[PDB]
Amino acid sequence: NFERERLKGACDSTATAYRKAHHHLLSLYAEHELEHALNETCEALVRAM
Amino acid sequence: NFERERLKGACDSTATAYRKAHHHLLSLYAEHELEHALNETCEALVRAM
Repeated sequence: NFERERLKGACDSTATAYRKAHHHLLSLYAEHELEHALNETCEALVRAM
Repeated sequence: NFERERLKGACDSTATAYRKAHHHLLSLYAEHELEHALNETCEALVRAM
């Protein structure tokens, strides 16, 4: 049981780290995509407005 | 001069009528264009946001 406790602790730690890294990468991709979609296309909307 | 007076009155009248009609046409066109340009295109921005 003592050996299992620290292993479960490390498991939770690495799970949290993986979650954080995943969220960070997804955020980077979403930001780049929104910027590139707002700067390049959707221009007739500007002249219409 | 009395004949010129009513002429200038009718001149201002037809001028303001033409101006109103032009503004109305331009407004209708701009509204239709904005609606048709927002409803159809600019959809990738929605998924980006």
